[PDB]
Amino acid sequence: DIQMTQSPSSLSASVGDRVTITCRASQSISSYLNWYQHKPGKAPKLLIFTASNLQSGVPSRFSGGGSGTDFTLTISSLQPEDFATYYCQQSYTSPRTFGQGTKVEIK
Amino acid sequence: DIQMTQSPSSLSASVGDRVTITCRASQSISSYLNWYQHKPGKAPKLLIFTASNLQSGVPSRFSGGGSGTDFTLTISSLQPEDFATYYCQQSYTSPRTFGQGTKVEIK
Amino acid sequence: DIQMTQSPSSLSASVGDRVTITCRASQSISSYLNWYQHKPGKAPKLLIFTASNLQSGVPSRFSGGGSGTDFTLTISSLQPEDFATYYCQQSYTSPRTFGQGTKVEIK
Amino acid sequence: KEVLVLWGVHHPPNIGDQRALYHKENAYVSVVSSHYSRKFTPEIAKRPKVRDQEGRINYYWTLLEPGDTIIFEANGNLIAPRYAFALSRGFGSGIINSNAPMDEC
Amino acid sequence: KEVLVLWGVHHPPNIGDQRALYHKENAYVSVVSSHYSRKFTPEIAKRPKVRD
Amino acid sequence: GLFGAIAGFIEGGWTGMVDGWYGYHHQNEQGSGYAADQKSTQNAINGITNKVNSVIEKMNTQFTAVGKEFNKLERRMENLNKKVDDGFIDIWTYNAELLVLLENERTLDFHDSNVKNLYEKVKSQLKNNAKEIGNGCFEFYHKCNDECMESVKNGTYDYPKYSEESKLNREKI
Amino acid sequence: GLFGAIAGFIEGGWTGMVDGWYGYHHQNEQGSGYAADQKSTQNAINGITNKVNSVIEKMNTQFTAVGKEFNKLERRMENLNKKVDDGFIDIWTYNAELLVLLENERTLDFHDSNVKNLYEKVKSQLKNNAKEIGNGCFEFYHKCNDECMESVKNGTYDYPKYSEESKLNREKI
Amino acid sequence: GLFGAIAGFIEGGWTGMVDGWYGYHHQNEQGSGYAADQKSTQNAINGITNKVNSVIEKMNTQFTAVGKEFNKLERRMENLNKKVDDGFIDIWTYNAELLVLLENERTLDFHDSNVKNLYEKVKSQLKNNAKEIGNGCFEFYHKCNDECMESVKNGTYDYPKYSEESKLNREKI
Amino acid sequence: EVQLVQSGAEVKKPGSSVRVSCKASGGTFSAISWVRQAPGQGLEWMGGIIPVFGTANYAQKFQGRVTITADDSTSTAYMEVSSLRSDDTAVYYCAREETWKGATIGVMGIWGQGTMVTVSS
Amino acid sequence: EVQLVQSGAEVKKPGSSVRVSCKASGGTFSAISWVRQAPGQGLEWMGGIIPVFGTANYAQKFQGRVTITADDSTSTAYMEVSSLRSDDTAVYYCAREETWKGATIGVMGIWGQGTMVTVSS
Amino acid sequence: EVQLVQSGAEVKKPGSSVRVSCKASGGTFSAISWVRQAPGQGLEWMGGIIPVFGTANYAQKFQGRVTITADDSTSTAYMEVSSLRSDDTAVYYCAREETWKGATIGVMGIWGQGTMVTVSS
Repeated sequence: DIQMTQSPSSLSASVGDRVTITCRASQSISSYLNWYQHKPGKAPKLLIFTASNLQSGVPSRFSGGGSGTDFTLTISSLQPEDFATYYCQQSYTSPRTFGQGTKVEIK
Repeated sequence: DIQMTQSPSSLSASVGDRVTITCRASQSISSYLNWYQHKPGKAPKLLIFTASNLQSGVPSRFSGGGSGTDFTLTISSLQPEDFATYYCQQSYTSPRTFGQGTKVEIK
Repeated sequence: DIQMTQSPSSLSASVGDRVTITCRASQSISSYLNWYQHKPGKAPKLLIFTASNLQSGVPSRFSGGGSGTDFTLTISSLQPEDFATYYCQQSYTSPRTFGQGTKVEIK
Repeated sequence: KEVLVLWGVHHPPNIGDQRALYHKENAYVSVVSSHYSRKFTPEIAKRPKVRDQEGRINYYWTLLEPGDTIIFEANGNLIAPRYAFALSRGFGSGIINSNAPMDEC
Repeated sequence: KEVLVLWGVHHPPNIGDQRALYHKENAYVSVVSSHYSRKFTPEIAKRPKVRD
Repeated sequence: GLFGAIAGFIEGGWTGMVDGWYGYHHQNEQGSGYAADQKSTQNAINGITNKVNSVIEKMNTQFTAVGKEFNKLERRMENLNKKVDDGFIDIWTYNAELLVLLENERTLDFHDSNVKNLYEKVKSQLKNNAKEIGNGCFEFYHKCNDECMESVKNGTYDYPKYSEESKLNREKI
Repeated sequence: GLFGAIAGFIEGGWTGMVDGWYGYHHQNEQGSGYAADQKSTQNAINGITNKVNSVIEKMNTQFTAVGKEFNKLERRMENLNKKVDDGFIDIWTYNAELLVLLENERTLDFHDSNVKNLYEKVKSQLKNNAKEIGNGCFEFYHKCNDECMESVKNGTYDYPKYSEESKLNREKI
Repeated sequence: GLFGAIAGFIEGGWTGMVDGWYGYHHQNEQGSGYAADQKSTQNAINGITNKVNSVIEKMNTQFTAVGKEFNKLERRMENLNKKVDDGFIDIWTYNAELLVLLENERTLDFHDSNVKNLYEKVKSQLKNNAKEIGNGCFEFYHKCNDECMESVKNGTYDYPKYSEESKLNREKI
Repeated sequence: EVQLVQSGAEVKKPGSSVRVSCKASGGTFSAISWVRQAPGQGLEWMGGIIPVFGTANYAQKFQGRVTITADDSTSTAYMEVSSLRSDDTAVYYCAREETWKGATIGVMGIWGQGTMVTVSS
Repeated sequence: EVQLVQSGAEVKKPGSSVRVSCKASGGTFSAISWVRQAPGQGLEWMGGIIPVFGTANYAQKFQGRVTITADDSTSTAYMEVSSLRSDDTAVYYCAREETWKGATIGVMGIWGQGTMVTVSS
Repeated sequence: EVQLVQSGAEVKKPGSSVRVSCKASGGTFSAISWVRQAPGQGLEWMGGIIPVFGTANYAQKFQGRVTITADDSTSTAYMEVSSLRSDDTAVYYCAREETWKGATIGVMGIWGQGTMVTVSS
């Protein structure tokens, strides 16, 4: 019912850069967001849940944020082991809609 | 302290009829009524407690009701195994007073 | 921070008399007082806690009282086994200050 | 029903009692049944004194299920049963050690 | 590895079976190992009848 | 005292309460007394009876709890049986004492909650018709006969027919 | 019913509530419906899930609980094993049944507390803008569009911009 | 958070609270500070101390809990002893962990209830003299010196002598 | 379902005391009620205690002459009436106060079976 | 940390039913979510149940064609889709809904591993 | 009734540290208080910790020079005073803070027995 419009669609970078992934929602979903990285050919796995909390066993370089209709995910620095597509989920109301996918590739 | 005046005093009927037993109370006893059938030469046993609830293991043909100073007990139909005298109890305040007794006999 | 000024400083009496020990406090300590008798050359031990309650295993001749900045300890009668110095403690706020000591001696 | 059987074997405190009482030494006791077929060979020549009695005695027992059959083979040192019993099982009880007297309640 | 060993001793129901089968009475069986050194001396002369 | 009604803002109990637990004291013109609140005390007594009877009946019954005896060669067996009996007793003592204490606390704050819920029930029925005071008491602005009690303890206290009287008494001058 | 919201001053539940537990019914001009309160029901569902999963997982797992067998000469051993198995079963039955009952009560008054806390949350957000009625419902004095719901369920109900309207409607004449 | 004071309508705690638990912050003219509420925190500390010490002392003490050893022919005895030790450990782990969790919850909502009861205590003492705001704070209408704190933390806040001042400040124009 | 087993049948001379038991099957703390079935007359509740309050309430025309005690230890209710008289000839019924919806008070739930107590010569 | 062990790999003709398991390691009552990884497309949540409500919620473009059942007894989620079609060729991922801060709902927490389900000739 | 067994008697030169124990009988989490009995002077509370807060409060004329630690594991309170001086010659008393009405804080309840600590040459 609510569409998760990822923005920007797709960019490229190098090791140790500044990148921001913005998730835009039509209706306000409060702060029940998620942030999944999806390695090509691997099981997806989340990074930030509830848009602020940090999953256990995850490097602190990822810091989510924002609430309502504007959100964010601020990576402190890029390492060669976290290059993939990124999805944002809404769970404030059903159905649960994922995102488009923002890939990062070697510049 | 409160008298349970049964009404009507005594009537007769047949198998599968419409009978109503009215319990009248001077003071309002809220909804803490009871309805005991007393087989001649047998231990008494209740049918409706709190004037609405139904005792377990009792045919659904008995349906109590009413609150305050006017109550009732609406039998859906009469079968040859539930012919006896009927008593109504008040338990809103002590002492606990029973009724007079309304017998039903083969017409 | 609050000084426990015992009053009177020191008096003497006999077996079965009327004595009053007054504890004076600058700031109001509500009712969190105590009353310790200290036998010479023995471990101190309390009599009245919270200014009204009575410790278990204590003769009922001791009766504390008062609240705020004025307190008291009314001994019903004196026996030859409860002659010692007396202290009053405040515990409403830290630090915990004891008293001066009011001795009772054979007249 | 399931009866209980009691017996014993007497161990005299010397060879003299054996020789002068059972008239021959090396006397065995072999009780046998469907599920109880152990043998006793009491041959001892000394004991201490307890309750003014040198020799000793071992009281064995067994259980006879319905339809079973017990056979006592012996030629000495046997304490033959003289009043057996007839149990009815019953499970869940136990002994209480007490000195208080009996009443009704 | 830790193997298991099984065996038995036969108790004939009379001296006749002993005499006519093992050809001599008072026959002992003594299994021994590092921590198992008990002896069996089966010599019995009667039994009831079970399973024929 | 989790809800803070009993020993909270109702300082002391009443010695004359003999028929029910959560009574009243209607010092009105027609008279006085300690008429109980039949619904609330009946439900509360029902609840405590369920609690106690559940404590009794859930304990299953078996025909023995007696440690057997052993001679001087089964010290392993005797020590093991003592360990089982003592561990069962230790578990039962810990569980039973922590229960007794814990649902003692649950019983205390359940009575606290009953007095509470009754207090907010009357307060909601009265809204601003009767001002509140300490000790959980009340003060009806309007003239109040025995029919008040009938409506209050049956829950049918119709606010509007006494509304304007309270509005007048709000200032009275 | 310790807090006395469910079955207290909210007499009956709603059959149309299908998405969440602690919903609403906004009978406003633009329409109606049973929009849930996503934050409160999500937190409540989280809490009950923690409760149930803690009940499951804390129970350790071992590969046997089977009483062994004994012949007709180890009646001591058989009775002792029966005593251990029966005592373990008795302790487990008492503990499990008293648990089931006790946190059934905790679950009931936890749902009661959730409805309560929600009720005082809305009441504090509205203060005197909307009068209270029975059944835990409400009555907004001001004209109230769907943006009310947006602010109420996000907690951002700014009182001042609707204050004077309610002040006018207090008497209206 | 059953009562919904801590993490409810009091969003965050205070880092400067060092003397007591349930303190204050009187940003009055004469000064400021974090003076504790001695009665409530003393009673609360007493209660938690009773809880913890009851958890410790009720556990009885016996001189052994050690499983004995058995040779290669008492595998029945060894398995039975392992079953008793493991069942005792399993029961103790389940009971102890469910306790730790359950009275962790009881401790949390007991602190919640203490903050609550304190909040309604101050609110009842002040009635409408001081308006309420978020975070559990307050706003005295009248001029308020340090004697306010004396009366508030001793419970002797006499409403009438400050009543009319608040009545004036209600509108102020 | 508590199988109440009341006492047997007994007769006594006028002006004495009576002992009618209400021995239950399992430990229970629900209230106790006693009722008189005089031949030709209806039921009437005489006395009863609540193991919660512990107080012994009675009918306002019976107090003093009748006492009810039920030790919580055995949960067995006792029935005593002093100064027996002839017209008290009846059969006595004891109620355990327990319905399907738990132990509720103000109801009768399960009932006894009856103890014949006839006072005559 | 619940080690989810989903079913193996299987293929079936169009217009039939499928059975993909989500056998967990320990008893758990957190929610269940299923997601489709079609090659070249992104994730999208299809259906799921909450063992608290017990109701089975679904995507508004999928209801009817897909059903999810997970018996609380074994806590093993089942995956059924009726009337299979070719473009549904994908790999299927099952989520157990459990993060570090206890079992929280509205998140995914731990994930499955993948079950290849390709519908073709 | 916790039988407090304090340490023995010891003497040390001025300008050093002291170790006076307050070994209890059973595990307890009530507060700890220490008091000085200097000959001819009255009681005065020096320091103390509450095992609930865990903070170590002290008299405003003593802080720094004296430290109190009591591991919750053994519930045994330790007594350290740095830079001993002659006029601190006294006997030391330790309180466990436990009355009949449970463990209450702000009282003394039961007391120790005394440890002679005299600082001289």
